[PDB]
Amino acid sequence: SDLKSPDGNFLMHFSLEADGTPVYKLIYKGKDVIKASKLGFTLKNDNKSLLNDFKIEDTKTSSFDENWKPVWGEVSSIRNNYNELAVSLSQKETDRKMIIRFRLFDDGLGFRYEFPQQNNLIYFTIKEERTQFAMAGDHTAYWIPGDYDTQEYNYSTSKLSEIRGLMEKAYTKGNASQTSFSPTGVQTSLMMKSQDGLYINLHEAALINYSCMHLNLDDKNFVFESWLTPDSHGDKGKMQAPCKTPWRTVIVSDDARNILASKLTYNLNEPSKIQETSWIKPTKYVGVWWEMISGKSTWSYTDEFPSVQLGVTDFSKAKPNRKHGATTANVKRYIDFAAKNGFDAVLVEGWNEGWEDWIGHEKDYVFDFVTPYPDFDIKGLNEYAHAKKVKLIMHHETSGAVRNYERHMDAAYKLMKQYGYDAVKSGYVGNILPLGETHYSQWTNNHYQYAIEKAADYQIMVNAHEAVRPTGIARTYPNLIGNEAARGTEYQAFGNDRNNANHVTILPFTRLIGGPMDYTPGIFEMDVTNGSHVNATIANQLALYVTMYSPLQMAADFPENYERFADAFQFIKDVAVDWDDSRYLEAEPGQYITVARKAKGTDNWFLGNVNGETARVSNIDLGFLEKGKKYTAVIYADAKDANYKTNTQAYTIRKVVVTSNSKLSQFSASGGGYAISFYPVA
Amino acid sequence: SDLKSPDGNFLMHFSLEADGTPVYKLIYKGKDVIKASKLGFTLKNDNKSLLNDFKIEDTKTSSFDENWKPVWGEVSSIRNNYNELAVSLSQKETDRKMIIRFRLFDDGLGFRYEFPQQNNLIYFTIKEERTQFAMAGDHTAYWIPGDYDTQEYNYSTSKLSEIRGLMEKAYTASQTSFSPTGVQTSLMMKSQDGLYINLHEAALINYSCMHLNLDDKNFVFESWLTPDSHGDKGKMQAPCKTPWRTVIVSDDARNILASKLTYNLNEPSKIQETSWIKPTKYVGVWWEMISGKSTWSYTDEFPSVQLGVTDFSKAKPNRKHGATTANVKRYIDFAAKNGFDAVLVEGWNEGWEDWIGHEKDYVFDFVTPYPDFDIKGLNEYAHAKKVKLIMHHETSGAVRNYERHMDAAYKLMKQYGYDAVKSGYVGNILPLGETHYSQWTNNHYQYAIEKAADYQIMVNAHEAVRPTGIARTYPNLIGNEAARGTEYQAFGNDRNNANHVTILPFTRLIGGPMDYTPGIFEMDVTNGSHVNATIANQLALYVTMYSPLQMAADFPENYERFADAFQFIKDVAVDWDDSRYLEAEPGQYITVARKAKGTDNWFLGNVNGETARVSNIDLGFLEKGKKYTAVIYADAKDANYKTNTQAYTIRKVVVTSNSKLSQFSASGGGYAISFYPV
Ligand SMILES: OC[C@H]1O[C@H](O)[C@H](O)[C@@H](O)[C@@H]1O
Ligand SMILES: OC[C@H]1O[C@H](O)[C@H](O)[C@@H](O)[C@@H]1O
Ligand SMILES: [Ca+2]
Ligand SMILES: [Ca+2]
Repeated sequence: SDLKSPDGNFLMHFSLEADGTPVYKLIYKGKDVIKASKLGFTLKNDNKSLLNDFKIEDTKTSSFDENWKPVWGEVSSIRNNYNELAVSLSQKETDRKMIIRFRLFDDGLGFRYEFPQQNNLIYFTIKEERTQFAMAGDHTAYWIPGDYDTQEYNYSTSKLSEIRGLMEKAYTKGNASQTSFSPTGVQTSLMMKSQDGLYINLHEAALINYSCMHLNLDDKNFVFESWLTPDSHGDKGKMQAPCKTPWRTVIVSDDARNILASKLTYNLNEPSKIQETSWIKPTKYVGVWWEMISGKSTWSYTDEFPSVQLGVTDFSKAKPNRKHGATTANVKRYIDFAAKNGFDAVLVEGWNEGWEDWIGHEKDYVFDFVTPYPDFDIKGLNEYAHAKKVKLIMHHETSGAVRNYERHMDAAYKLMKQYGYDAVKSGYVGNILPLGETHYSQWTNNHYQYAIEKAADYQIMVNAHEAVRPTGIARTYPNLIGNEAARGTEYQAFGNDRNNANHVTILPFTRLIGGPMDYTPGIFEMDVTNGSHVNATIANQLALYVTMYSPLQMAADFPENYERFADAFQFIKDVAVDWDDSRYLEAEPGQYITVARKAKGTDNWFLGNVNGETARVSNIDLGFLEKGKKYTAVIYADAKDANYKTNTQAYTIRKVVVTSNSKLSQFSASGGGYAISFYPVA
Repeated sequence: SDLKSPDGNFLMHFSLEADGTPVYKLIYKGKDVIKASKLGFTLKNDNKSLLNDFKIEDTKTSSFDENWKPVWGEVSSIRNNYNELAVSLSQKETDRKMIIRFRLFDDGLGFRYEFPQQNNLIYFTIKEERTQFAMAGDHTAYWIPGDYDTQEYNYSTSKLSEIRGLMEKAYTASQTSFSPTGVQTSLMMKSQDGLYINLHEAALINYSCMHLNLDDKNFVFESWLTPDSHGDKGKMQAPCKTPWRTVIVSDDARNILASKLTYNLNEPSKIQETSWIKPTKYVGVWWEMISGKSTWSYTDEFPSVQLGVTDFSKAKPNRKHGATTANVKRYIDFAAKNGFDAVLVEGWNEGWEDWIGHEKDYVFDFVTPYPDFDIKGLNEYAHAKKVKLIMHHETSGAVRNYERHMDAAYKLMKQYGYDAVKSGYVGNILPLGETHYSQWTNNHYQYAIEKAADYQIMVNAHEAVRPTGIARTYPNLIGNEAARGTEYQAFGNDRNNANHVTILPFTRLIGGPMDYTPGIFEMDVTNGSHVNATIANQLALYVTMYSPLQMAADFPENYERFADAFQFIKDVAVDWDDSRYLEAEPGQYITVARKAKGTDNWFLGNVNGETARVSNIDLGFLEKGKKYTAVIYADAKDANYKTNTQAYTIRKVVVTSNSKLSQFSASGGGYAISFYPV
């Protein structure tokens, strides 16, 4: 009945109500974090469902404590240490079996349901999951609207009781694809902060063969309930026993830093299924990208036609619109910039026929993922890159046409291998075809998984924009080196409200739980070609290489902008992308994050701070340094009058020798931050 | 504005109503066959649509007369001869362009719509096509219920005015009807004054399958296309065009069956080298399962199976399994002994335990044999006897699952020397809400055929959309079922009406051959169902149900028992330099003689409906001044599809082009004749 974390700080009580409803409760340092919360499912075409009338048939406890080494990560080694309670239930009248498995870590709780092979539950359909998380009160939440098709929203900070009233404002419209569901519906990872100072995160782990979980708030009693994503037919999981749900996670601490530090989500995913992983490479890149995003260049080659039909349109005879970004000459310039500056790769978007019709047409045969435009020399460019020790990153926008991508996928991945591409950035902009499907159903989640597994067979890394938000599956498939799956830097170029200045102080407490984000930091020119204003300072942009953890790190700006601020650019050149250790020094969701990281295979550290709406002086504890050593520190900081709105390019650079006993104090501006390199003195 | 067939028997008048609605009319030998009929479309999210307010902006006429050689067919050479009127319309207010292209042949009319590249119509969605066929009167029709998911119905013969009343009875895994007066195409009719009229379509590509909805007050049919999973009836992008709509008409029913208009309206072959495409006579491990004797499944030990998890090597064999090495070898031996090309095997691969009723995604992998099926040995044994196996790919409606496995499956075929596959789509197309005949699913069938062609594989697709002549363009599509086949003779209920095979050639076969699986000699099968035919009927089907792919569906035992009758099945060819329909009346009888390709040999079959009848035929198709040995395989005088199915006679006689034959055919009976030069 009762389960504890290994350190004893968590207690989880499992019971049955009089009517056989399974309920759990969670206590942290003697305080309620999850009050009495019901568990189970409403099934389609089933009067009784799996909501009640259970009896406990068996319970089993055990303990686990091992370490494992990630391929890439924030630390060289991760501890997986929990106590487990497995409750075997049996329903009266139907005699159907459901197991509820709980794991309690020093970071909090994971639980899932399991259906063993049995006689009276075989094929079934989940109409709604009925998993609750009853809150102790009217917490502050850091939240985005519940949506079946996009996560690309600015966060709101409010009380639970205020979500309803804010929902209309927070639910910004005119995304390529978006579908809300409730006036009090929110996505996960959801971050909260109680009245009395607990940090509480609700999420899930190992989202496989199952629909993405959102949460619906009952704002009278402060109870969240699992709200899964409907497929094209309205169903919320076509199941076959033996089978099991993803884990539901409640990560909790009285120290916000421990939320960020937690590996609980990854610990609840299966160990790596990739045996030899040396082909998987953390990457720093530039690309022909922001040019199109910020309105200077096009993905398209020609404007001559009302629409294009691949295999019918003859691109070699079309009039070039002369705006195309992905020309041989332009791609060479980025390759030269990358090779000069120690970057691993160059993304190119708009390389392939079809871009004329990429957005908003609900077009099936939109791309073939193989045919270059006439002005992009695929063979020449990949030879030139390889001779300078650089690779191109393949881009496979699907524009929502999932079958079309599946049918081209093997030829596309083979083209990659033929030219020495080893990573692909995929996308899913637009409604999923055929219309009525959603981005995060069981069905579409299966496609993202299938793309990842097939890529693994080719030794290809995947970075998937507009896919379902991650849930720790990179442990199992470390070739998943990124997703977007949240509001990235691209929105800083899309006008409207761009990104809130404190955006990057929330993403780590929400979106980053489950896996890294391809955020595309490093903007130095904030007033871009199409008039949009990037809401950040240069030093904020440098800090992101540490504060937005990822094995895949873009420097998104143009070569000429980096040339203009070459001194600041040094930090982007110096910073690592993979780490033997990470130490969160300060963190408060929506306000600030400060973190230092030790570059893998070295004694070097890199630190960043990102700061929200309120300018703030931080006092930096340098005790993470090694004792007895002196380090050359270079501090890239906001000038005292820097500001994300009106003074974005004002920064200072200074060098100072420090030890583990040195204290540092630094002003960060509004939407600002700072970055620091530390190299031992020789 | 006016168009005529090359022979002058057809006149087609195109006009616009006062309000700009485009209308057509068709006249055959001075008699109205299509009265004034509207054309155009209702578009989704479009107030004006494409119904009216057109003006004729241009017209263009031309003529075409060429011959082409089919890879396989009823004749060695086919004439494509038509006059064309292309009417270029322009809508007021919108300025949108729509071309209506008409081709008028001696056999009747084809027309389609085309949208040229234009600035004010690019991406659009068809909510309903509004193509009409206004009838001259209350014709007799030979029809099946309109359905988005199956065509596996018995035909009904009735007046147009009686369809409504009969529809409850005619609508008796996956089926969805749509109207009390909805019917499928090809739809066959006969007017009270004796005209035979067929409505159908050709070149169903990148478009939704057309049904017809009858207004039974004014006798007007109107295109009713198949909705996709989102309810839509065509996601279109200009430049684009519809399939052709066809009105095949003659005062002689035999000309309907002879017509090649359907194929003539499809693009010429896109397969350059075609010698790998081989008309095929086959047997198979098949009827055993369909007639309740054997299973597709290997084990009954488990409530359900999960491929890659269930260990079939350790499961208890149910021993009912049809597709064992030993059983397959029996059929291989039988085929090689009897000069058959191939053996179909169903149930060879893991997953059959859950094939039906579960709406299961990962249902098959199309590659993993059961433990009792030695794939390598069996294909070597077959090839050593100069026989091939035919691959079976039931998808159970899980289309994405088939698409994902399709390259590896086609490679496995190539690896073991399979060159033909029988595919299936039993059950609801996944995800639920999709239909079998939507634009979306039709795309998949086409994709499977074009991909097969890249691998030099032939396709025979059960439960696919019914054909529309696409085999001219992709002649590796050597069959579909896509209608009620012989399997229904084993499923109890009403089985197949005795006159079924006298209607299919006037309906289903327009557009492409059917894998009907004839040749049943034992009509009272293991599960108690009664096949409604005589033996001589079954022999005639090798000629009267035209197909490059011909099964002898019964068990080897049963053929051995009636070895004398079996000789016809062994002798008959499967590809033809000429065909002559000698007698034909829909729902009553069909008699046809075909000249085996490359030879001076002929084969004739008659099939006969509910009413016993004496057939009286002239053998003047034979070459003049030569003598032939004829063997006539016929019903005994007391044969009967219900109570005396195995009573047949065999008689030999020398004939010439001046010989006449008179031959009794029983109820649900028929006769078959071989003709070899002296
Ligand atoms: O593929 C075109 C674009 O699609 C999406 O908004 C991606 O997030 C973006 O990074 C990419 O450039
Ligand atoms: O694949 C299983 C069965 O499916 C369908 O009913 C077919 O038409 C039949 O020939 C086949 O045996
Ligand atoms: Ca995006
Ligand atoms: Ca069938």
